[PDB]
Amino acid sequence: VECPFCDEVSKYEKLAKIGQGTFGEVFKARHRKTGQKVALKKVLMENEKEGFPITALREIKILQLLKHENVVNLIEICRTKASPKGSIYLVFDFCEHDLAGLLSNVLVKFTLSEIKRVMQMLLNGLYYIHRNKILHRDMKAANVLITRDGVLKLADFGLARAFSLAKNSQPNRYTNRVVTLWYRPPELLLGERDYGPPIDLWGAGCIMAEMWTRSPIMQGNTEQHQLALISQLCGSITPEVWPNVDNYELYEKLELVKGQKRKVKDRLKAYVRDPYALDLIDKLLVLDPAQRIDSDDALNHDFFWSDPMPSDLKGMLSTH
Amino acid sequence: SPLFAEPYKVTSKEDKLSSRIQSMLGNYDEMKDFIGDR
Amino acid sequence: NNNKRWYFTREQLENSPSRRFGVDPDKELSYRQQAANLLQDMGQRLNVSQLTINTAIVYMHRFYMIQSFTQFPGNSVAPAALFLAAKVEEQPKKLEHVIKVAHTCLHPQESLPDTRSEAYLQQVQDLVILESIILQTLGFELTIDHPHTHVVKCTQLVRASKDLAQTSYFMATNSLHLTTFSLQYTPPVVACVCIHLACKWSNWEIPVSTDGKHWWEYVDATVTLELLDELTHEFLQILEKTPNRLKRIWNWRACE
Amino acid sequence: MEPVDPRLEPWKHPGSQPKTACTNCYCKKCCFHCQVCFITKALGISYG
Ligand SMILES: [Y+3]
Ligand SMILES: [Y+3]
Ligand SMILES: [Y+3]
Ligand SMILES: [Y+3]
Ligand SMILES: [Y+3]
Ligand SMILES: [Y+3]
Ligand SMILES: [Y+3]
Ligand SMILES: [Y+3]
Ligand SMILES: [Zn+2]
Ligand SMILES: [Zn+2]
Repeated sequence: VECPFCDEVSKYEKLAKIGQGTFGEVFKARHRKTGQKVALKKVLMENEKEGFPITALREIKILQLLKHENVVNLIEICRTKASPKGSIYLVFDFCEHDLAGLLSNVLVKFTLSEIKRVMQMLLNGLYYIHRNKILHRDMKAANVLITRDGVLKLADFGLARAFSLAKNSQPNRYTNRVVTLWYRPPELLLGERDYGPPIDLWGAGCIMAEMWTRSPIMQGNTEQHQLALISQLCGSITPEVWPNVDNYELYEKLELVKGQKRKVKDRLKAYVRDPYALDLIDKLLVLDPAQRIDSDDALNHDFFWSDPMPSDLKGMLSTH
Repeated sequence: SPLFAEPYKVTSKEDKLSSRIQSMLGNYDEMKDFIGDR
Repeated sequence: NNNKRWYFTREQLENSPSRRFGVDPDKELSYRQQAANLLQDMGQRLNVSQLTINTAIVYMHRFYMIQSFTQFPGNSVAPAALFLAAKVEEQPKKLEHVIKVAHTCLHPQESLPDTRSEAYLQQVQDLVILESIILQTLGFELTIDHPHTHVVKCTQLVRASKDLAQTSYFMATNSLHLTTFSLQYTPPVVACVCIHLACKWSNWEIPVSTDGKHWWEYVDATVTLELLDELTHEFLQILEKTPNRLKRIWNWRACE
Repeated sequence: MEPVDPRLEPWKHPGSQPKTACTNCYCKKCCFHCQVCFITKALGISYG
């Protein structure tokens, strides 16, 4: 069975296992001939039902479209000769760290100037993916990569999809359950199915605050718990701040969480310090997605035009 | 002003290509309205 | 060549996998047309977009550039291709529903084996498998561009009539069914051929642009008149080779 | 056989199922009913 366009994974030598996932999940590797370091992600198929997971097909279809500096790059898709099963692997350019790990390590240090560039790179990635009608849908520290050279990359488009620029007609019915709990926007937690770019931007805000807090700022145990935390931080969700939020079937479930005052800047004050930084985190963590700032305008916020301007990430990456 | 004038009928022909496509599908003005739902 | 990977010249097509196992050039052309036929039919029954159908038709045309009709029958691949195309074009149909529709089209009299029979559960496997084989053979290149896109866009830019614009889109679909143009010319060019063709059937002449450029020069740069007439000729050749029935019922009656 | 706005995102596309059932007639009219009818009836191509 010829397969001129689907090279066998063997061409890659598994150098090590990335993180602690499944047996043969993510693998670091070297091209047996160029020595090229690449990351091997197996298309996990426990979703053995309807054939090749559509969710996978999307990731791949999307990865091959998005070709931008701040977007992880898909090299090729390899296979493993099958018999009693067959597997498929995605070959990515290997990336040294993830924002999750760097912030976890009590050792790594960031200068306001350095954060500013991490952010400016994140938002630039988003703006690109969003301008190509693509929603990430899985925003979180762990999926924000940084290379040895200090370049940011948005990763894991396994839950990503296209979206429609339909200011026009009929509302869109996109998949509601998406985005890890801790980085999920209110709209989704209320059942929203006609969301768009603003969901990634709410993650962008949860992340930005992490650069200073060094850990997820809202860690709910349940979806209602999450909503409670969000309320305690961004304020009670009411039609006052969220025009027409009443209509959400699930809203009638917030009844008891109704008195919080927006404490965003206050609670993050002790960590951020910088004013404009407190400002953009405040504008990204806006309850009504329609009033929430977008990638473009975030990229033109004073936080990106005021001393200290953005500097590379050599310092932070200080030999290790 | 528009970039293109409107298409105009050129039925004065000695065009083998047209004759051929005609003998295959039939007269366009006749069939034309059956093509599709609308 | 990555942009040229799935494009072949007349000679290259002159020798396909199928040919290798002794399948006459024409024999293959029919297997292709027939596959298109079943794909379109199953498509309308599953009621997926014509976009999905077009996509599957190409997956199928490219597929038979690597694999042979001898080892993979059209009636087996078609259902898998469509099932895939449906997921790619974001209008996914459940595996069962496709299986059923296929059974219906291929076995009109018989009845849908029990969703518990080995006969059924067996093809659910065969389909899922042919799927992964289809994916691997296309080298996971799922995004397809069809002439339709350029046909619509162009007919609008030349203030083409309503039905002329419709006839045009109609040919674009016939090019995917009746020919291998999707393996020889880029969509933009096909679209030009489709339009050129319709105007020939309807005596519509598209005047030169107020800037001097011909209409097609706004679709693709590589297109020329010579090209248009040549390809239109081949498309007619293909049409004239089908056992074209119309030529006989062409005039006598209508109906209710 | 029925033009669609290229600008439309894939999932926004309309089904391909013609608006009216396909008859058993083989006339100029029914021969252009839909794609399937044109291919099978007018041209005489079939997968069975
Ligand atoms: Y994930
Ligand atoms: Y109330
Ligand atoms: Y804006
Ligand atoms: Y007029
Ligand atoms: Y008409
Ligand atoms: Y019409
Ligand atoms: Y009409
Ligand atoms: Y010839
Ligand atoms: Zn009739
Ligand atoms: Zn019909």
